[PDB]
Amino acid sequence: MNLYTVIFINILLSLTLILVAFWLPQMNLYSEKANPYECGFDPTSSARLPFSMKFFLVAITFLLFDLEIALLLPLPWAIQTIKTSTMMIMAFILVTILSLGLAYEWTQKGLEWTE
Amino acid sequence: PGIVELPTLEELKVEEVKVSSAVLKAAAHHYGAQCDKTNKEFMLCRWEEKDPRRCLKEGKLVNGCALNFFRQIKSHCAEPFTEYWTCLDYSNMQLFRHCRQQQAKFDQCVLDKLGWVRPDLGQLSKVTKVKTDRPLPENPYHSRARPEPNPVIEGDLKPAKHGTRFFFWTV
Amino acid sequence: MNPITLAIIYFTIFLGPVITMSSTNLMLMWVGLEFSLLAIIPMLINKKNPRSTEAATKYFVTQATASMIILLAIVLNYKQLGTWMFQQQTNGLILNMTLMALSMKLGLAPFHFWLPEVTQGIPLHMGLILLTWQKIAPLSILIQIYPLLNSTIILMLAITSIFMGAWGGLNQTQMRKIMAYSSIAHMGWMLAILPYNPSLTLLNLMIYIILTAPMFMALMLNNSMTINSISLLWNKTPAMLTMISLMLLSLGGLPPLTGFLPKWIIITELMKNNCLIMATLMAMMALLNLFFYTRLIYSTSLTMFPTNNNSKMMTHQTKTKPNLMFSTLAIMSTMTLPLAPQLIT
Amino acid sequence: VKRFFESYHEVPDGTQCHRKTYITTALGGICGIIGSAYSVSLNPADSTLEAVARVGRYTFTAAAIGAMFGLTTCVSAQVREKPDDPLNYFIGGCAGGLTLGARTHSYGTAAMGCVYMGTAAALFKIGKLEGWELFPTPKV
Amino acid sequence: MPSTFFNLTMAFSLSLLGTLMFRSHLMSTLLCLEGMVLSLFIMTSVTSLNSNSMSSMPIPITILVFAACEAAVGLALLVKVSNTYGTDYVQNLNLLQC
Amino acid sequence: PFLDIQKKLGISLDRHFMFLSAEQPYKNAARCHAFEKEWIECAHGIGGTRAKKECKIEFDDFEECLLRYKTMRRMHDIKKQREKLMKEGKYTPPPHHSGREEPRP
Amino acid sequence: MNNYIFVLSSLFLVGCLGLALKPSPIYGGLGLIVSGFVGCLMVLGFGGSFLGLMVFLIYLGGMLVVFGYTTAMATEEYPETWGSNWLILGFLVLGVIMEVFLICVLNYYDEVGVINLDGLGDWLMYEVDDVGVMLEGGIGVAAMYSCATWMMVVAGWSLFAGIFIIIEITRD
Amino acid sequence: MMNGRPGHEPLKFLPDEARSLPPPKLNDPRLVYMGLLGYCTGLMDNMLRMRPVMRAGLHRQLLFVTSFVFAGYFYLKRQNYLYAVKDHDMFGYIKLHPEDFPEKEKKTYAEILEPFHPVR
Repeated sequence: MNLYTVIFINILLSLTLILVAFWLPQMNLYSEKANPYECGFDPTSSARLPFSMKFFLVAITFLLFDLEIALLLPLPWAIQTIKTSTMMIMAFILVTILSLGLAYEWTQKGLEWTE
Repeated sequence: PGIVELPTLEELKVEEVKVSSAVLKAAAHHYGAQCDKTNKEFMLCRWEEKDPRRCLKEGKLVNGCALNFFRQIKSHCAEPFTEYWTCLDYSNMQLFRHCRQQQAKFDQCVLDKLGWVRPDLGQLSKVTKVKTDRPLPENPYHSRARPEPNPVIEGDLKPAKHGTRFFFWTV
Repeated sequence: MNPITLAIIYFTIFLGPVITMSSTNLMLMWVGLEFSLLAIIPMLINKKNPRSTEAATKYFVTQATASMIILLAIVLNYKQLGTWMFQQQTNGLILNMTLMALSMKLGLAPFHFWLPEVTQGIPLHMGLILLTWQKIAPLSILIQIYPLLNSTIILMLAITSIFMGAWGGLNQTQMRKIMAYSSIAHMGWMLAILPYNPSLTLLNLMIYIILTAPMFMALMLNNSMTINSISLLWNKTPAMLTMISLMLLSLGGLPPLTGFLPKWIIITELMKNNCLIMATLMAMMALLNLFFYTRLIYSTSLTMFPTNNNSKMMTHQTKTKPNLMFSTLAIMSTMTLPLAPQLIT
Repeated sequence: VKRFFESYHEVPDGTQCHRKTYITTALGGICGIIGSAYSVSLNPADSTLEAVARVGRYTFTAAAIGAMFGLTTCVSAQVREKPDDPLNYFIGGCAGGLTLGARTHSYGTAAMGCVYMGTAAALFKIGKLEGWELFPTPKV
Repeated sequence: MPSTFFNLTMAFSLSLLGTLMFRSHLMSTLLCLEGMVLSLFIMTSVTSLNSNSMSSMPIPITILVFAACEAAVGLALLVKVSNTYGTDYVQNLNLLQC
Repeated sequence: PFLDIQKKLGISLDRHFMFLSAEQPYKNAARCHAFEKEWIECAHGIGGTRAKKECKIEFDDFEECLLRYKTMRRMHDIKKQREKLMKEGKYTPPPHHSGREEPRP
Repeated sequence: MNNYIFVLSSLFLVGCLGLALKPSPIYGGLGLIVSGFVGCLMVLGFGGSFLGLMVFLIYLGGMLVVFGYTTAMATEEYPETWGSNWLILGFLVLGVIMEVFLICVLNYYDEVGVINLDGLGDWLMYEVDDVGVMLEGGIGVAAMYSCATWMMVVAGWSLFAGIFIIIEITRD
Repeated sequence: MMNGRPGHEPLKFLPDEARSLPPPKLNDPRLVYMGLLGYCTGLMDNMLRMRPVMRAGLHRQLLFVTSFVFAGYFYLKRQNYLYAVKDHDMFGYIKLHPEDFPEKEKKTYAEILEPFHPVR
């Protein structure tokens, strides 16, 4: 209840700040005021156009690695087990497999950016 | 189905220990050393007979043993125990390691009087046998009769009669 | 593909159905299905053409949706019964969703619309791997829950599978599409015999696999993707016309080929369970399947289509392509009808 | 609709002809709705107007086929005093095939539909008379 | 719990309906797949927490792992589709009919 | 399973967490452990059909424990009757159900 | 404090409804993030925090990669939100109305079926160990290291083979 | 249907009860046909590899025939065991439930009246 209360207090504080920031100062807006910024000239094309991504393979690898992190995260409770040999072997296997995948991608130039 | 049979408030009435958790944790090891037999009898009856209504007498005996234990402490070692559970109650976890001088003085008092010895590390946490006259429940799960298995067929494995008997195949 | 990634991908392709068949837990069967799908996608898209990309995309989204429905059925069963197996009293809605999702994974009608398209645009060996290996694990899952399934929905799926497979095979000229509609019809037969006797499902699956493998190998000899391409086979490999004809007739279920045996014993078991109308309709649509097989035979073997001038140079060259396992599978799929009591259990 | 189609068979043929025609029209309309949904999903129209026009045309065609089937079957049963006769269902199925041919504007389609649907309806009447199981539960 | 489980089942049904009813964006289809995954995770997790099945608590994590592998492969296929056509349009992915 | 490699080799890759009454971490019993144990003990060795026919009592008790449909119906009936009696005013709550009571440890 | 879980479930349903309605994938990822946060709150209310925080973190990373991808290649000049189309906004409000109508129908007609408003907030936590250590939800996921090593190895091989698979797909 | 029988060893090819069965005679038409299929496989393999059909690859043809006969013998023994245990289970169930399998008394052709249908 207390955490929910303080989250709501933060929400109310930030909403109050942005509300007073939008309703306190004098408004004077026209077309050139609200045109988008392109260092003084008109934009040649819209910014909603496709914008090429040179680290897409690294992003997919980040998805897989983040799930490897999710697998590795119950370790502070796993170290309390009776059969610590099995836990230690399984954790070693998991981290070694993750490292081998990273090494294979590094060898196959997947970490390098395209073009 | 049938109605559930549970005891009344008069059967559930007992002299409860109006004692805080810090006080209980201060007196924990000596309560586990002195009132061990009644407590182990109650745990044995609870883990044998799963029904809690079959162990009300043992629970009342446990409460009586705890009351006698605390009355003995109040009779003989009131002030060191009082300051000990106060210093325990200050901590949020009631950690034993924060108050060791008060623990030492309370242990000295309950050693020179009453002859009580604090249990060592690993003694209260081991499985102990216990003698009781309460009979072992033969059917604790109130299980019905298990259905009989299929009548397994025995005999020598003779060959198939007239081959496979698959349409016109002779063998 | 370097041998490291070849070993990883092929081992995971192998490991998927193996985990699915060996797994007691529904969740482990599901992750075996996930293994099979994820591992088989890169070999589908391995040629890196637009058709292969489209085929991989369609296969991925279809199998992902069907696997999500499977996972829904598993989670609902775990909610209802607290266990990880459809034991005996799981809900009929859960079982029907399981059947429907597994039929979409298998590729039988009316969930069959992707299978000729996925089979097109991929290389012939990947079509073989798909149409033989990828159906074993869903069939194993269906076989494990055979007494729980709904005969009405299964029979409807089977009869529409055989109908749509017969009509699609009748229309198509592309060899991969023809083999895919053949797969749809045979999967219809297997599903039809599934609730009554899964041993006959396994028998029909094994007969279909040992008939489909050498047909795909014979296609792989010259990369003949078309009726015309397989029609000029007399100039390229004249010694394969008889085995092509015999295997196509066995796929048609003509006696005395061993491919008549699965349809025959499935019809016999359906007659034992009094589904004569379904058996007769399935047999007539199997006759239609045999018709498009016979048209294929007319194109490749009994007549002789005109050849090209460069086929002379192809006859100048020599080939070592047909492997040792081709002839064994062709003979075992052609001349094994007298061993029918041994083939059945 | 299960008890609806079961209430089709609660009365012998040649009786409650209006009820039988209503039930058969409802069944034909349901089948036409399903077929029209499949048609507009696999082969979509150019716009929603012609899509719902195709849906309405298919539904009306199948409903007319079912209505003519039930009406002619019950009428033939009434006029021949033979409720348990597959020839009544053959006549009704041929009438439904003629309705299909009239809707599709093709005499050849009318004849083919007459023969095929009459055979199917005669087989259905034989099955309901002699206890055939279309989707039997596994017994052996 | 039963109202919550019904709402989660309806959420899965809506996400499956979105997956089955395509729009122009394959990325939106993959997002609908991920929504189905999320509904499955929440159903499995609340079932395990309600039944106190700590032995079955690794199952939702396994679901997340394999589903994230599915999403990864879907993103790679979307990369290939965009390299082929310039967009992720399922109307562009149509030339395998003949 | 379709293939019994686990039973042939004697290993248990996934057979030890197939239900609620299976092996649990730190001996934390799941809900309806006793009911599921009774159901499995009944159903073992007689087959699926005989288990469905003859262990219906154990299965129904296990299902009622797991889903608590009849418990919800009973509690809803009690609360609906109580609120109806409150609406017609011929019933008052006791103090220990209305918030002021004598607590016990 | 009784209908808190039901309010969360309704918000999850609305987020999944928007995701099904398929706006531009930026807004789809936003709706999926909100749905993941709501599901994390639902798992938090029903029990252990570890599963909810795990799915929250996983979906934060996932929708981050999805946002990068939809700015890369799955974008358009005028991105489509729920309010840009009258049909999509109409389907949104119609789905909200249908949800309210369905929960009212299940409240009235079906009585105690799946939804009971009087019984709402009574059947959230069924049974809890009142006295007890080692009860939190992360301990089972830790027991995957010991009790389910087969689960551990199939998950690890899935990630490893997935690395090889994505390299081979995007090899080009 | 026979996989759930009592005493069923899992993934066992030839259990010890099969040792009670008489083995195949080793010169019987099923194994002779298996060897014929192996020889035909060798000949077809030679013809597809564009070798002489019969006088080429004698070791290969011998290996084909030998492997076909070997696999056919062991598979035939397994199938004989399966049919034998099927008949054993059937007879045992019939003996266990005799009231569901009554011995019907077939009357002679002097008390039954078959209707006569004249062909004329």
